[PDB]
Amino acid sequence: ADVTQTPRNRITKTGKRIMLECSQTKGHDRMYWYRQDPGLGLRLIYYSFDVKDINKGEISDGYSVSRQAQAKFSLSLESAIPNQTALYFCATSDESYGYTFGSGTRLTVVEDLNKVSPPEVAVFEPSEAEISHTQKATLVCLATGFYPDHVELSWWVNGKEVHSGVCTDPQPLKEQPALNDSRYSLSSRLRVSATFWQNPRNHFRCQVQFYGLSENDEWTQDRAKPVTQIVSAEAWGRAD
Amino acid sequence: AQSVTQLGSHVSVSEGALVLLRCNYSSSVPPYLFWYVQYPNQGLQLLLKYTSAATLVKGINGFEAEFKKSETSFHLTKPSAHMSDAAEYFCAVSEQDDKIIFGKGTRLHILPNIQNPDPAVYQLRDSKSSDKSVCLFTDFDSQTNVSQSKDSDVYITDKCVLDMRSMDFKSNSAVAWSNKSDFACANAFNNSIIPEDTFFPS
Repeated sequence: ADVTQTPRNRITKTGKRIMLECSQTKGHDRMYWYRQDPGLGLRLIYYSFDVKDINKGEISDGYSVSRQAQAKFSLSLESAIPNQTALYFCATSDESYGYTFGSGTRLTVVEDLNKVSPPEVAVFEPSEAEISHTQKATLVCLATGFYPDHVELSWWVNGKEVHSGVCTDPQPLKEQPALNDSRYSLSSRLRVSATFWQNPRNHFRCQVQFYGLSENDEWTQDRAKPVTQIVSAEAWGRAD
Repeated sequence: AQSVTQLGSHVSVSEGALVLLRCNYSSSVPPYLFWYVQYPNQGLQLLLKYTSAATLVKGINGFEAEFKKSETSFHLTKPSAHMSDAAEYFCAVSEQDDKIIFGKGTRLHILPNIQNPDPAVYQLRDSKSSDKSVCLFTDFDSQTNVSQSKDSDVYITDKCVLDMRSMDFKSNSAVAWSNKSDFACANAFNNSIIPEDTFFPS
């Protein structure tokens, strides 16, 4: 169908019951919930062949499901734990393995919400030595001090999102790798011709979408509540 | 006893060379088989499938796979690797007459053909008036690889390939930074084997 999942992104503390919902319009008998983890592919949690039928997949422990209607298949984390952090995908199938996948639910389970923290973001301007040596100019964005590892980085030149000239690290690194709740950091590059960097009219922005607390989460610290938000940094082209 | 095996979580191919991603299965009865691709930040897209019709299955974008029951294989090929082929690929099989089971996935890394490498380490300054900096190792060919640092106060990223469409130009780079007072870009990549001709300005 249009297979749709809610929510698209969620952060939760450990010990909460969390519900993911899959809905379809085509009324296929067969619906499925999978999780995706790096190195493991897509593992089946539960599946259902009709409203009276529920079957365990390979990783059903810690989860329950309900098939409330032909159209709907609900997944619950009964009491969320950190190793349930994953991308979750629902699917439908016709009777000939014609699968339709939902667009995904990115779920992060954290032990302590007090550790949530938005990134600090900085842009580093191209080197004069690079400009003179190559006639190109590489900007570097650095996002640092964020937790959990649940961000999206983009680049914006004169107000439009660019993909050309860009490479972003595929995964952030741990600032303190010996800690289970280390903050993270992430870098990205945008490379342009030197002539384009040398135009003082051009504006370059690195945007980081951070996913954190919502409005209804309690916050007891003096520091800023670390809500879902965007943090950017910018630089203007420069003739010297 | 049904399963599907992809080996190598990460694999490489030279830009312009034959793409070949291996998949094997365990099923006595020939199963249906599937190849999905997942481009980063996104969901799954079907490339092609074997459904007991054509043995040579053609997919989107020059992709094809031959079902070979006598060596229980269904390897995905494409004649030439393009930078846009960088993605994760999953082989999958029908199982128990009721579901699709997925392989563990292989990420395809495309090594750009860098005919005029110009390895260099540059220092870049914060646009805002700190004297904070980072170091950028760039423009090396794919014989170079970057190591993680020795020093837990120095951070070094993996190498990353960018494709500047404006100039049809690809290049590798890694970034290093530290808050330490002794940290210099001259020393930032001392734990990596860098080209003997790396440019170190100023």
